Amino acid sequence: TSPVIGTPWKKLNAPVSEEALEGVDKYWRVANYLSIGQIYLRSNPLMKEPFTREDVKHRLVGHWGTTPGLNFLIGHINRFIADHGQNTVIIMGPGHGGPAGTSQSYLDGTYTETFPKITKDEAGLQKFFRQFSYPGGIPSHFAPETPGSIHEGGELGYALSHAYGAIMDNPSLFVPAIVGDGEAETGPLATGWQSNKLVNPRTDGIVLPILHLNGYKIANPTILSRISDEELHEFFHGMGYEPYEFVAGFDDEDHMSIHRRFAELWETIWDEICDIKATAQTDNVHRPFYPMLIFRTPKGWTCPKYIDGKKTEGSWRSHQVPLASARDTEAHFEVLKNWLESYKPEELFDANGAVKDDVLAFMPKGELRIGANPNANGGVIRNDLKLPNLEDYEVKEVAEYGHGWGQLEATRTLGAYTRDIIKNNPRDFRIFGPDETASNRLQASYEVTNKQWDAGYISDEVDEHMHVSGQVVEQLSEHQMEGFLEAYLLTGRHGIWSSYESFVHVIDSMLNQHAKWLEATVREIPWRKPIASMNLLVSSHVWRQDHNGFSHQDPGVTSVLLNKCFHNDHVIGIYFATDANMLLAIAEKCYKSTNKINAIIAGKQPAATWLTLDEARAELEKGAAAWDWASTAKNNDEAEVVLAAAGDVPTQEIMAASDKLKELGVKFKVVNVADLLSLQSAKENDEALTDEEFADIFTADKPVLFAYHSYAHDVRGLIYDRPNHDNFNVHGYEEEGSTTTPYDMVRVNRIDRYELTAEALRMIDADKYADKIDELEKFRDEAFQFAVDNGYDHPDYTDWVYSGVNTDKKGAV
Amino acid sequence: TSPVIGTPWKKLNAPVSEEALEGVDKYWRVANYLSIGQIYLRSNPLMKEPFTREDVKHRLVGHWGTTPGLNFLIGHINRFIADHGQNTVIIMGPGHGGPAGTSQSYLDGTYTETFPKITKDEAGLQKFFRQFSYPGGIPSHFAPETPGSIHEGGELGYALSHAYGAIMDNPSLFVPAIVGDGEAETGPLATGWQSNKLVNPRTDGIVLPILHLNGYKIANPTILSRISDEELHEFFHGMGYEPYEFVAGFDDEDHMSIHRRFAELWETIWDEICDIKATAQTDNVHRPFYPMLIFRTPKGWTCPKYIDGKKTEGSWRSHQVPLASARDTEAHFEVLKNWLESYKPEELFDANGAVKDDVLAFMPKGELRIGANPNANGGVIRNDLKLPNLEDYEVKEVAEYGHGWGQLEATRTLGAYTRDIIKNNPRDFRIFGPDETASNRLQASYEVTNKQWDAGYISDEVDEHMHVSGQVVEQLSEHQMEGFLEAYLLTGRHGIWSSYESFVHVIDSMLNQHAKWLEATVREIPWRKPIASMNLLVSSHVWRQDHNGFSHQDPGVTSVLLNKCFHNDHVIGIYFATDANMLLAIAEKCYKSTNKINAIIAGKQPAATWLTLDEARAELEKGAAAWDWASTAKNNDEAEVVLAAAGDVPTQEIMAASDKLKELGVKFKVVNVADLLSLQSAKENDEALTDEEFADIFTADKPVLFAYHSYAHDVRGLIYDRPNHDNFNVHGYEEEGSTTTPYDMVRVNRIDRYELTAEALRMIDADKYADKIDELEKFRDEAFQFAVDNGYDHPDYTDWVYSGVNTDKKGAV
Ligand SMILES: Cc1ncc(C[n+]2csc(CCOP(=O)(O)OP(=O)(O)O)c2C)c(N)n1
Ligand SMILES: Cc1ncc(C[n+]2csc(CCOP(=O)(O)OP(=O)(O)O)c2C)c(N)n1
Ligand SMILES: [Ca+2]
Ligand SMILES: [Ca+2]
Repeated sequence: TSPVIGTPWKKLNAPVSEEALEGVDKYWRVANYLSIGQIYLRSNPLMKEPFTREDVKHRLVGHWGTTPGLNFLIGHINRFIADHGQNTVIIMGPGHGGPAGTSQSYLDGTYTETFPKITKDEAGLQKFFRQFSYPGGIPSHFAPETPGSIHEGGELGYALSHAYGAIMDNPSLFVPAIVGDGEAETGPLATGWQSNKLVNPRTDGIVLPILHLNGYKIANPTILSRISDEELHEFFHGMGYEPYEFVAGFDDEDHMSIHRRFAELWETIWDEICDIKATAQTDNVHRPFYPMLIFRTPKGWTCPKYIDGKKTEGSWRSHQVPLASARDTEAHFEVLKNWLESYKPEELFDANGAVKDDVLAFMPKGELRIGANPNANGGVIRNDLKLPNLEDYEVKEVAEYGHGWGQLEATRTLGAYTRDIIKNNPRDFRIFGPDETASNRLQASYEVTNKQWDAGYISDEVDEHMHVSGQVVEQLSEHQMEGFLEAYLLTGRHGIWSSYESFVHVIDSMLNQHAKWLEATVREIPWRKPIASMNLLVSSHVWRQDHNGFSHQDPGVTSVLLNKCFHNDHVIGIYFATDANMLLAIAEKCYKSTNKINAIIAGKQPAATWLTLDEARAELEKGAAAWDWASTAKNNDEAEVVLAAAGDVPTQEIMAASDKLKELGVKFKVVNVADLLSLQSAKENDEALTDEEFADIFTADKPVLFAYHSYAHDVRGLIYDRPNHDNFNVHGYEEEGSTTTPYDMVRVNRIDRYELTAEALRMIDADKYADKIDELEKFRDEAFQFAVDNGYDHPDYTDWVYSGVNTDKKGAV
Repeated sequence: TSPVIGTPWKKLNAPVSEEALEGVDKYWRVANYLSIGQIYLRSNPLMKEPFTREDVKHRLVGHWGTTPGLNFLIGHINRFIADHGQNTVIIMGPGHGGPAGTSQSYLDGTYTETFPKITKDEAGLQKFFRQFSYPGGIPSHFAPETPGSIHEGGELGYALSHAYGAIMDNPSLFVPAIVGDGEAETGPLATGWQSNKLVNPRTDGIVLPILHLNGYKIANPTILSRISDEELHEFFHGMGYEPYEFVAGFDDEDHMSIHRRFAELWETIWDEICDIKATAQTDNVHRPFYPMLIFRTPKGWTCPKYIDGKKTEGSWRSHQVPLASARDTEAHFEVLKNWLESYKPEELFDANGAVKDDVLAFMPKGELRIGANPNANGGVIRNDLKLPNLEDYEVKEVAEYGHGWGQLEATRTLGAYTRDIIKNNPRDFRIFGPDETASNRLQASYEVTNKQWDAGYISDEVDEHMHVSGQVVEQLSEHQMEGFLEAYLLTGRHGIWSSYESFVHVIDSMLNQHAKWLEATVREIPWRKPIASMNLLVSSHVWRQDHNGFSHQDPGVTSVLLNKCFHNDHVIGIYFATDANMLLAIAEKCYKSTNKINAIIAGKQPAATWLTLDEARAELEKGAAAWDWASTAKNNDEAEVVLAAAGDVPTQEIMAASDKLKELGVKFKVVNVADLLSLQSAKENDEALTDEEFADIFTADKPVLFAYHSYAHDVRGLIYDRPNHDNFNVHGYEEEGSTTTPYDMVRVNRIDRYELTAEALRMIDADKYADKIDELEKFRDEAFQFAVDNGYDHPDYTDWVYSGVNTDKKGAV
């Protein structure tokens, strides 16, 4: 569970010292100066004579606008951390403000501790300034390469769901979440404000949202800066906050005076947080109004007010570079030089180029430093889950009654296994669900915990399995669920979420950002220790969207995830739970894994169980397997066709086609694929099947009928250099279906058992089996018309039980 | 331009008549009866003796919970439309309340007009009940197959961006937008409330958001129903609404009394809307507080209160079916029978099984009916745009200086063309951007229009090109931009939006829903006429994300769009603008198209122009072409290698590699691909290249080096059955890059000009070209060291001009 760090939720009980605040102003001055140097300066970081256009970067890249306001907040937050001993992680929503977070880490000393070549002297500063957004150097954003970051803020919107995930089961943590006012325009951010109804102030930490109301985005004003101030406070109050508002920088108020006003507001806010935390030790059943700060300052604060007659400070024009180039003209260079001198760096750095002791005496120390706090590198907190014995959850009936036994709903087995994970690991594992945890059948967890709910309660007739603290959280928002789990992982904990397959797409771009975080981490950030994997049960899938139809039919998250499988990063798993025992084999592997996104595609509908647990774990190891017990062919050379499947429903249809083919005396081999990436080119992926193993499973030269859960294009793109790839006939989802029967869903996508029997026969010998093909094609129409006449499927389809099941016996019928 | 329909914004000036209200209660009762019949009954719709379990559907599919609340609001909306002659489209947020939208259309008489077999008598009604969510019947949701729908509501979240897009430039239209309280938990819905700062009450219509606060989602209460009522009102007021609340159904109040209170509230709300509209004719520069309605009623309203001892009315338990089976026991069947009787259908239908005249005398007639209004079938409003002459925008320099001339920023040309489309079609065409309109270089439109902004103004030094009415809209939300445009198309108008390439994935699931909407329509909804296409400029793309790095590098919308290319639907366009002339060629074609989603991938960075407009149109017709002026091989059999490209940057790299291969004496053919689906299997796609045309462009047997803009997996899966596909060496984006130089971006993805020259030589004869290959690989290293050392790219990379340009002539370089 999360460490208790420092002395949490302690009041100052004294005014902030004049000396601490002179410190904060020096910090702000040197952070701004560092921030400008990074964007503008390729050499001569301290402007030693002569300081010339020659010292300016050729391509100016970086964002000034947000930066001075981030520097101001971070200096004040550092002062606060130090005075109070407060366990603090920031979330920099405007992550394009990267130079604010690298400057922080440089100033707190974690930069040089982590990057020993970047030294606390003039030569380290020259390197520091040059490498920023520079080839061979470091990103423009508050990237994973920077100590103190758990949130890059490149794709906007996710600041609040990450802040709130972070504080979950983390009662000593405080998260100042800085939210851009443009970012507050996004849908994910807008809903993220409401997270305060889903945390508990005794058993979780505290989020202080800070709206960075600097009044502009790239080329527009922001909605929230331009509505009435009274509508702005009502909005936040309506969302369960106590809004406080600070305005500064719009007139000639001297900076010390601003710091004094701000530190005093900050302490009042903090007193209120401390009251909330103390009350919560006694009463954590009535939701408080949590403070939030409206921080209203001019965008680009402290840069030149006007440049070439254009308003710059306090404008969208300051967004990127306020001085657009300083290499082109003498006069532009001069504006740059005067801007950098305005911070009076000769008072901030010693003759050696180190920042002075009196600039940083106010800073926190040790693990309370923003860049050093372990919650910002949660891999160092994460330990292996204590897992229950996998064998305890096995579907034992395959071993007793045969392959293909039963009508289990597979995800219930993951339900029972996860419940015992939670029991063994209280406070370290969460489930999230956009109002679908019971619908995906994970509700066995309610035997040991509850849905966490901190809005009103009204009656034991409707409020079941909810309590103000619990390890399951639901809100109808894929953004919140994904974001909450991401940050729970990044702070060193574990969990799973589930979603209807088609709506996983709502968060494709979040999956992309988390994959890229992981890709960068495993490639070049070895100090950022492995975090637990983001595990996503993809269920209520395409083939069985019973109550819903066409808009709910989209298994293409497979396609999106394939765009993050390069370079042997291994940060993606794509799995098809063939049945419940395969689902156990996949879950155990994913729950042990670290630094991945695992999509575990599994059916919640009644279905056959194909494999014993031992057989599933053996299959999963390579990722695909022949099923000798299912094949009529004695070896590869004798197979007339390969019947291959990935997905619980494709496997069902392939299995049923295999019984029909057996009846016709066909010789064939059955293959099952459970890990999509086992099929990937062996030269791109050093964990995939070797060309030799692949040819052994699929044959060097027989026709391969492959029934795929998602879009056929996935498999086609993947196997393009594999032996025998030209003999693959890949069937998959084809954008057909509606509100219908199970048979009809497979029929209209050409993947039903009958069509599969026909296809195999056409691939073997079309003229010879022409009458058999024609009669299967007619039966497809007879079975559809049966569904239309009757409202349920043909008994040939529903009553089929694989020939492998002992239907002579007890409870096998 | 939108039709002015009826007599808009008129007050009643009298109480609603007791008679109109008895009609509303009857509508409510018979719509409830029709909704239950659809969910539960396969025959005997009027419960004629004997009425038994045999009349009940074997599989109960559908959603009751939201439905009686929808039916109530719709009866009352129907009374209001009749009484006022008000041009009205509803948005059904809880689109799973399909039975209400179908019930509505059956009642207003549109269903029988559109579906003549579904008659208004017993036999028609039996068919109506049976077909609902049933194999061979109609969907579970308010699908495009329903008259009156322009919003399915399958994936929740979009009710409000659609409502607001629908009213833009549509000053007589009124949109009651019904939003689920669960749906309001989603990111996209939460930011949609803010659209009231982006519309104008004189030049646009009026949305009335109606929060369907029934207290539950699937398995949970809802946040907004369980916070204090005082917070609920502050929240809506802080977002610029005047909130009004109605509560009913929680006690024994009789129904007529509920209807009287509601009609009175509705008229008061309406009078405030009429005042807002009348004031707006005089003062439209001060934003009003727009009414919204909080409609708080028990979920499942009017179903049995308890079933089997469980609370059902006023519970999440009523979400799907409140009575889970009505075939299993006599007792359950009996509950269904009593629930059906409780509406007294013996008073609602005549002996013929037609709904009686007194039930519906209060209803609206003609084009004002919810099902008949042309805004709910915008294709009948849409006319072709008046396009300016394409040749006016041509980059003429190619014709004068040669292929490869210049350093134009291609999207500026589209910007100029779009400016004059707006000028020629004022009030009929819009540009949307998530704060990226000027960034993607579409700003020439500000010469004929302005960004629409209805929040505060402060100063002409920051407020440029903004006006309270205008044809460009920006908010930093891809869900808002896509949603506004969708509904602007669905109501018969035109436009375009632009996005950074990587952040298109934010709205992948909106693209999916809209593509499924177009798929169902082109397949089987001939009466829903063609709407203009959803055109998306995808720019600031992966190869040139200069200010930004790795989070901004993801061209994978291509891969998402390929999952919607089946069945010859032709609802997807995927285009690569090779240069500004191809961009013109693509745009013209997109702007003329209907019933599509067009992705237009185009570069905003400085780049060569390859083609004349005539050549670009010619290539685009077929989608791919050989470039004979660029080839050294005289015909195919003499080609040593084919150099193929898709995308402006791949084309640039290929062309520079081709100048290098010329110098080495190599004989090669150069191919360009502008339309990705030109490559699709000719069995799947009847507009694709036939295999002959394909083999003729790509050769039947020579090596094919293909530089692709996006992920290589796309192209490989597409061409899996094409002749010569095994000889394709496809390079594309590979999840590498950071904040770095143009050359470094292509190098690290193995698609730079030097690596491509090397791959070409490896493919022809690795041993003969060993030295040259080795020299090319050393130079990739040297060109990167030069970027690290200097901060900009090697003059060999930077200074290259295609040998096809006449550099002798004065203005060519
Ligand atoms: C989802 C998403 N869309 C678009 C962008 C492009 N973008 C980068 S910065 C920015 C403006 C951000 O403004 P704000 O949230 O106000 O930050 P600030 O004024 O502090 O720099 C935009 C639109 C993005 N980064 N993320
Ligand atoms: C984006 C999205 N996620 C999940 C679902 C699954 N879903 C369908 S209905 C529903 C509950 C919605 O409740 P609400 O908006 O309160 O509608 P109502 O109570 O009026 O039936 C959910 C979660 C969905 N349709 N869309
Ligand atoms: Ca801002
Ligand atoms: Ca609801």
